[PDB]
Amino acid sequence: GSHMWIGVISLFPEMFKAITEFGVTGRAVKHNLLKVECWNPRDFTFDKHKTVDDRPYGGGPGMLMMVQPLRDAIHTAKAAAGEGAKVIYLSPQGRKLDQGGVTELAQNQKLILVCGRYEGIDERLIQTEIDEEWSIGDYVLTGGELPAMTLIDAVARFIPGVLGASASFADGLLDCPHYTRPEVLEGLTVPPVLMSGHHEEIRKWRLKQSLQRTWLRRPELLEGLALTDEQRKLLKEAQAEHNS
Amino acid sequence: GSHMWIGVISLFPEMFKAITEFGVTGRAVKHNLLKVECWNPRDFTFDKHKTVDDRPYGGGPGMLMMVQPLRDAIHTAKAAAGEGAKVIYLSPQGRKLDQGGVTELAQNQKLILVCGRYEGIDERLIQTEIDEEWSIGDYVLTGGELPAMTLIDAVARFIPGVLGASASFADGLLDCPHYTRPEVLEGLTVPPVLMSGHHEEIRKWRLKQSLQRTWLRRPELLEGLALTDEQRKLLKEAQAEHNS
Ligand SMILES: Cc1cccc(C(=O)NCCC2(CNc3ccc(C(N)=O)cn3)CCCCC2)c1
Ligand SMILES: Cc1cccc(C(=O)NCCC2(CNc3ccc(C(N)=O)cn3)CCCCC2)c1
Repeated sequence: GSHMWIGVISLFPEMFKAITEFGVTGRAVKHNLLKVECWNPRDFTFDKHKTVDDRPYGGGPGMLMMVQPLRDAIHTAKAAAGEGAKVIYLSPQGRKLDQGGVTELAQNQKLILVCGRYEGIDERLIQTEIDEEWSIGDYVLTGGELPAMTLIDAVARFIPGVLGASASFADGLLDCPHYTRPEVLEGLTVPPVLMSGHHEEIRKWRLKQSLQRTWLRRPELLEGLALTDEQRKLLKEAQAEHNS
Repeated sequence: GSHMWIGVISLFPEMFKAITEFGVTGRAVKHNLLKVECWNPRDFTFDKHKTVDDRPYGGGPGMLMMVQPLRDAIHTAKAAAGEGAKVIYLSPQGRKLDQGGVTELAQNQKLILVCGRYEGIDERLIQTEIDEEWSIGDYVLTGGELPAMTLIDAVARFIPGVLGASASFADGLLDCPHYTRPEVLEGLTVPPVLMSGHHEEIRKWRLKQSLQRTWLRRPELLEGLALTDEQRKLLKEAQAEHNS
């Protein structure tokens, strides 16, 4: 159905095996629901030593991605993608990814993800080749590959058939606690409601737990929500119990 | 020197090749600055079909990590780590990772990272086995492996010898623009200051650019900082120019 194609520009394409060969995403690739295609700037070099880095104007330590091999790799990916491919640059300077952002990105049938190494890429390439800049969080990594892989995994969950944070009606809340066998573990028992077989009591317990957990751990997330009448009631109950 | 050991619990240990075999982190592993050791709950199963999932109490769709194989894997990792290993569970319900959090985690000589699959792990395991809960961002992935890999990469940058977001004195600000060859690219020129050879003008330009970029893209980050006199001045200059 709404299958997705993701082009990747990376000096380390074999890193992407972590998502293309394993788990739910691996199955998505095998079943042709998701296609990940990689281009390596090293393949676009022409000097004997296949140089992919270059010195920064203005000095300072560190190197940057060499423009020519990276530019040529991007152009080749764009040509293969055809029309409509959104080109994304992953860096801490980008729009912070959240679940709403994931759902926006998942609307695209084609994406090209540019993964930098070293200290960065030329600002003029960002101006001329990149459509959107995204960050997976406020921290610094050794390359854009893990961020790209994270984005791919997050959007892959929205492709029909692949499956069986933020935005019942619990979208926007933290997940509730989960329990499986055994009934008693290190003296700790499963909440009896979960054994009751009472589907409505269980639903309300889970929703109440999610509201309580969000209130205690991430109260700022609650402010972004328009709680339903039921959610307002269950949250009040949790707060009263917490205060008791 | 201050080398780091990271134990990992994962159903897909081969995913970790993405960080142990490539780039800066790959070199860190080869040079014994970083050691990543994996235990797979599947190896701790005893039934013919090596079952690693189990049904949730209370019903609902989805499965959870089976308790016994996961618990046994964790205990084995803890025994190997010896004393002082901090056990971390990666999920959206955890403390949000940022660069300050990375620096806190990097203080640990040993970490054990628990990577879940399916819909989660038993809440009582979180109570009894986990020291800290961390999230790499407000989005949902298919497993805890990419978050674990992200954390490892982020902390690896702090191990001496491995190298040559948030918290001069530019810590806390977004990165400045970078330029490399050629001097003119698609009609776009490198800022002349970067060619001036004037080290102090270049330093101030970069700092001003970082202040401007942080103000325009992430103004909330500026509020968390106590700007130096120089930073206050350069920010004012950037704001005046933006308003002109
Ligand atoms: C605030 C600050 C201060 C100092 C340097 C930087 C900086 O941007 N350094 C360059 C890092 C680099 C790759 N590493 C990444 C990529 C993406 C993400 C993410 N959070 O999505 C994290 N780290 C280099 C290759 C191009 C992309 C960026 C940022
Ligand atoms: C808000 C919300 C709503 C609904 C479900 C969940 C949920 O937690 N679902 C389970 C996901 C799972 C793995 N996926 C991950 C792991 C870590 C991260 C991260 N951001 O660090 C992201 N995704 C399952 C295995 C155990 C760990 C958690 C969360």
